[PDB]
Amino acid sequence: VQLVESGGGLVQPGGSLRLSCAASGFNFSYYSIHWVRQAPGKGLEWVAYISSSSSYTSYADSVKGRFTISADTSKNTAYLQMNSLRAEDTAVYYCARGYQYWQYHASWYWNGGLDYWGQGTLVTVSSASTKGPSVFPLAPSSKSTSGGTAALGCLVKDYFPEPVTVSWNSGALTSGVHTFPAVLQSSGLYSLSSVVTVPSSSLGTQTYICNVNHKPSNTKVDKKVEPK
Amino acid sequence: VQLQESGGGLVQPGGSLRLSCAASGRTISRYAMSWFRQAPGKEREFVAVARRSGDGAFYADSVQGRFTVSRDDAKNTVYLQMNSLKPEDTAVYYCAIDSDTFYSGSYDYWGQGTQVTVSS
Amino acid sequence: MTQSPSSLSASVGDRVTITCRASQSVSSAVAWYQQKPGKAPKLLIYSASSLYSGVPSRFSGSRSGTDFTLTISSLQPEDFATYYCQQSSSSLITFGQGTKVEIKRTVAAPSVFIFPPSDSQLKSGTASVVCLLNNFYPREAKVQWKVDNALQSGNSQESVTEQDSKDSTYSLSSTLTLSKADYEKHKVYACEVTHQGLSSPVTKSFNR
Amino acid sequence: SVHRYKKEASNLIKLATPVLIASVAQTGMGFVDTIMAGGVSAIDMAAVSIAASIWLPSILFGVGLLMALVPVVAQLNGAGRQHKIPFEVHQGLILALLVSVPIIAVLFQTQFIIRFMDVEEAMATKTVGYMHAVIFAVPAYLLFQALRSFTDGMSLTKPAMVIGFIGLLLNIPLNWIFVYGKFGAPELGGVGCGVATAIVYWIMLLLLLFYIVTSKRLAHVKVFETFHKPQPKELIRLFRLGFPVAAALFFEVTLFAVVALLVAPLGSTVVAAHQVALNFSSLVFMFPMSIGAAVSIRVGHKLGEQDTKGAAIAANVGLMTGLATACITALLTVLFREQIALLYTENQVVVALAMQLLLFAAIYQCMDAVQVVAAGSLRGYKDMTAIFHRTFISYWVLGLPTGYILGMTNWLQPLGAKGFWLGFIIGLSAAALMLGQRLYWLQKQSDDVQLHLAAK
Amino acid sequence: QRQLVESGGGLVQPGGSLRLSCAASGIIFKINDMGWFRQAPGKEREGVAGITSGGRTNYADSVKGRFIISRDNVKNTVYLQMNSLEPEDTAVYYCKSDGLISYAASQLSTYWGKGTPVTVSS
Ligand SMILES: COc1cccc2c1C(=O)c1c(O)c3c(c(O)c1C2=O)C[C@@](O)(C(=O)CO)C[C@@H]3O[C@H]1C[C@H](N)[C@H](O)[C@H](C)O1
Repeated sequence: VQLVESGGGLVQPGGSLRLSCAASGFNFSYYSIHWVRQAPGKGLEWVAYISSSSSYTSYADSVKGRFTISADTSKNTAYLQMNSLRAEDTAVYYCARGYQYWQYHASWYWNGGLDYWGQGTLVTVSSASTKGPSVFPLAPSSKSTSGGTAALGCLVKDYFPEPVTVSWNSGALTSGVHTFPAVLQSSGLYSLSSVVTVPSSSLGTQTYICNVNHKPSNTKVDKKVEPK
Repeated sequence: VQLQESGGGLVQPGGSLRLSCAASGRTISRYAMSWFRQAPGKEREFVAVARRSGDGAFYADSVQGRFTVSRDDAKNTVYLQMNSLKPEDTAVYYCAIDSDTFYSGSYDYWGQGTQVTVSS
Repeated sequence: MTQSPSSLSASVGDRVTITCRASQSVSSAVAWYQQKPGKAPKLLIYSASSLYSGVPSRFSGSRSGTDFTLTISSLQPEDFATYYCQQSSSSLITFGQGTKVEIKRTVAAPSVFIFPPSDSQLKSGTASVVCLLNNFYPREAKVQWKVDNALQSGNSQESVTEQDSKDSTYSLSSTLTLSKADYEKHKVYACEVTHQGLSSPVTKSFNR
Repeated sequence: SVHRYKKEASNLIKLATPVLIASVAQTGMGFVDTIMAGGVSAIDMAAVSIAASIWLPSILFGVGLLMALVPVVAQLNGAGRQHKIPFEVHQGLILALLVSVPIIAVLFQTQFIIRFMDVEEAMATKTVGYMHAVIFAVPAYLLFQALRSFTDGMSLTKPAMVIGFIGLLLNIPLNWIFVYGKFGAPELGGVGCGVATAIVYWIMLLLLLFYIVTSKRLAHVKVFETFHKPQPKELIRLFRLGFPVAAALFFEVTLFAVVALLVAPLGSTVVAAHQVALNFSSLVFMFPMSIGAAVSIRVGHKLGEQDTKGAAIAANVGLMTGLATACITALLTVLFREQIALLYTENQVVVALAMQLLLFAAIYQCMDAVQVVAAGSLRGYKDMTAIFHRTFISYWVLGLPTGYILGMTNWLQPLGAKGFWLGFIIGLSAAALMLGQRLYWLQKQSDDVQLHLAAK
Repeated sequence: QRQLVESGGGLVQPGGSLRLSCAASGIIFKINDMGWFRQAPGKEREGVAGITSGGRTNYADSVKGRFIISRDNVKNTVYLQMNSLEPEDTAVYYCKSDGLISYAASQLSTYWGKGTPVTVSS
C-alpha cells in the first residue's frame, strides 16, 4: 500500500492549481481520502475529505467555497482543485487514507484515524520573480570578545525561491557553524544567515570564505569575509 | 509584593540544608521562581529554577544533582534542598520571581538574600 | 484540541504524559498521531485506548474524566517528535495545537554578538543590523532594540535554529532593517537580551 | 353459427389440457431442483440455475427435432395406414439416439462456457458436477420425447401427463435422499439434484415403455414386435423434416440470451426487473404452446382423412382459442401485476420496475399466442422450413435492431428496457403476420397440393 | 446502508461477551447466506464467520470456540455472539449478505453493511 502526490510549485496569488494523489495496493472503494495542509512553522490542519463517490464529501470551513475535491476510481486518484488562492495557502499538502463511513462510525468510543500518508507536495503562492541572493559580510571587530572567542557571519538577502545553500571554506569548516532557517520578508524575498564561532586569535590568520549556491541562478557566490 | 529568604547560615561540609522563600502581596501560582547565588566580591550566577506545575525544574551545570527545588502555592513558598555542601558554595542566595507568563524572564522582584557558609 | 503541555523537557528513560482536552461536549474519541521534524506524520493510538500495529508497547492511551491522556513508559532517544490529537465534530476533523518534546539539559546563558551593517550594503540603500545569541537552553529569550534609548517595534525580525545533536543547545538572531536616511539620522544602536539564565538583561551597543 | 366450430373447440380443449399439465410438470421439475438446492446454500442454488440455463437450449434442439415425428405418425394414423407407424417410430428412436451425441458433447464442454461469464471456482465445480450428472439423463429424455411423440400422434395425450406428474412428485423424495444423504445414499449435496433428475427421467422412460407394450389401446399397432432394421435413406428424410423446427427453437432462446447481454449495461436493478417479467411471460407462454401442439395433431389427423376443410376449421378454432386464453391471461397480469412481482422479489424498486414492464408483457402475451398457434398449425401441414424463414427474419432482423434503436440509442430520449420490450412487441407482431399470411395461402391452395405437401 | 442494518458494539472489557445483530430488509433472506467481516486500522478486511441457507457454520481459524453465529427466519436477523473477547478483536464489523436477488435470476447479488464499531479495552 502506497500513496504518491503530485503538483505544487509556484503560483501567483489569485491563480489556480491542481493536486493529484494516486493510491496503489488496495481497494479504492473501501476507504476515503483526506487532504491535510501544513503551513511552514505551523501545525497540521484539515482541508477536505472525499469517499469513493461524490455522495460523501466535506470541506473545512476555512476553505469552503474555494477548493473542490473529486475522485477518479478508474485510475485510483483523488484530485484537489484549488482556485482563488491567497498568500496564506503556501504550505505542504499530505494525502491520507481513512475509513469510508468515518462519520457514521464516529462515536465516543471509536475513532479509526488516518493510517497511511504521502510524502506531501509543496505549493507556494508568491508575487516575485525568481532572483539571486545578495551576500553580505558580518565580520567581528576589535571589541567582539577579542582575545577569547569571536563570532563571524555571512548574510544572504533577497533571494527566491530555491533554498540558498551555504558553506565555509568550500566545506572545510563545520565546527560551530549555524545556518538559521529562511525568513520570509515583507517584500516577498527571503533572508538567511550563517555564523561561526571561530577563535579570536587574529581568527587564526586564515582567510575565511563564505560560498553561496542558488540553483535557479546557478550562482556560486563567493565572499571573502574579513575583519573590519 | 515582598520577598524574604529564610534558612541557611553556617553549616559543616557535606551537610544538608533547606532554604525557603516567603512572598507577600502576590500569588506564585501563575508565575515561576528561581534561585541565584552571589559569592562575596563576585558576580551573581544562576543556580536553579522551578516553573509552574507540570513544567519541571531546571538546574545549572555546576550545582546539578546536589540541589533540588520545590514549590508550594498553598503557602506561597519555594523550598530548596541542598546536599553535599562545599566551602565553594559560601555565598548569599537570592530568590527571584519570573512574572512573565511565557517564562521569557522577568525577575522583577528579588529577596534580601541569605548567607550560606561552609567551613569545617 | 487543547493540548496543554505544548512543550515537554523530558529526559532519557523517563515516563512522560501529555493531555488533550476536548473543548466541547462532542462525543468523539481522540486519535493520537506522531510527526517527526520534517517527514509525514504517523498514527500511534486510535479510539483513545487501542494500539496501532507496529508501534512499541511503551505508548499507552487513557481517558480520565473528559480529557484524553497519552503516556510513554520509557523514553528511548527515538520518541523525540511532535504529537497531535484528532477529534471529529459532526463532519469536520480537528487536530490539536501540538505537543513537542525536548531534551532536558542544564540551563546555559547565551553569548550575544552584534554586527552593524557593512559598507557594501550602504550603496544599495538599505542597512540591516543584526544581533545573535548563542549557546542557551531554555528555548525562551527576549530580544529588544533601542536606538538612542528609543524602543523600536515592527521593524525587527528574529529566527531561531533547531536543537543541536552535540550539546542540545540553541541559537537565534534578530535583524533590524532601516533605510539609509533613518540610519544616518540616529547615533547609537543597541540590542538587549533577557533570559532566565541571566541575572540582569545584557545589552550590546555601538555608535556609528 | 357455430356449426362445427364448437365441436372442434371442445375436442381441442381436451387433448390440450393434458399437454398443459405435462408442460407444467416439466417446468416444475427444474423449479424444484432450484428451490430445493436453495435449502442447502446459495452457491448450490446459483450453480443449479446456471447449469439449467446452459441445459435448456441444448436439449430444446432435439425436443424440437422430434416434433417432426409427431405429425408424421399423426398423418398415418388419420388415414388408416396404422401399419407403417412402427417402422417410423423405431427409426425415430434411432434418430434420438444419434442426436443425443452432439448435445452430450456440447454439455461436456460446459467448463469452457462458464469461464466466459465470470463464475467463481466453487460455483464452477458445482455446475460442472450438475452437468456431468444430467449427461446420463440426456438419452433417456430424448427417447421419452420420441415415445411421447408416438403416443401424442395417435391423439393420446393422457399418459405423458400421468408419467409427467409421477415424475415431478418423485423428484421431491429422490432429491431429498441425495442432497441430504439419507437412506444410505451419498451426501452429494446440491449436485444430488442432477443425479435425481437423471433417475426420474430413466424411470419415466421405463414407465412409458411399459404403457405402450400392454396399453390394450395401442395394442393394434404392435410397435415393439418387428424391430425394423435401420435405413439411412429414411433417417436422412426424417432429419430434413425436423431440422428447420429445431433451428427456430434454438434461435428464439439465443435471441433472448443476446437481449440479456445487451440490456446489462442499463444497470443491475433493470436487468432484475427484465428477467422477472421474462420469467413470468415464459409460463404464460406455456399456456398457448399447448394449444398449438394439439392443433398440429388435429390438422395432421384431418389431412390424413383427406379432409382439407376440416383441417382448416381445426386451425382456425385453435387460432381463436389461443387469442381468447391470451386475453384472459393478459387481463389477469394487468390486474395482479403487483402481487406477481412480489412473489419473485422483495426489492420494492425492482417490483416497481417489473410492475411497469409487466404492462408491456401483457401485449407480449397477446401476440405470442397468435404466433405460436399459427406456427403449430402449419407445422401439421409439414411446412417446417417456412417457419424457420419467417420466424428468423422477423425475430433477428426486426426485434434486435428496433430494440437497440428504441432502447439504448436515440436515432428515432432513449428509452430503457421498456424499449427492448417494445422491440419484442414489434418482432412478435409481423411474426404473427408472416406466419399468419403463410397459413392463409396454404389453406386456399389447389385442394391437392395441400395434401401432397401434407405428405412432404 | 438500507438493505442491512447492523446493531451492537460499544466498550467491552477483555473477557466480556457481546451480541451483534444484523437486520435485513429488501432481501429474501431465506435463500441468501450471511457473514461477518472485521476490519481493523492498518490491516485488511477479513472474514470472521459465515452461515449458509442450511445453517452450516464456517467460523474463521482464530475464531473457533469463541464466536457463535445464529440466524432467524421468522424475523430476518443474523446474530453473532462473541465470548472471551480479547484486545485484538477491536474493529468495525460488517454484515455481508450474498444470494439471488429474485427467484428468476441466475447470478447472485451481494450487499454489504454500514458496519458497527467494537472497541475492547479497560
Ligand atoms: C414450442 O417450443 C417448445 C417446446 C417444448 C419446450 C419448450 C419450447 C419453447 O419454445 C421454449 C422457449 O421458446 C423458451 C424457453 C423454453 O424453456 C422453451 C421450452 O421449454 C425459455 C425462455 O423463456 C428463457 O429464456 C427463460 O429460461 C426463452 C424461450 O421463451 C421465449 C420465447 C417464447 N415464445 C415466449 O415468448 C417466452 C416468453 O420467451
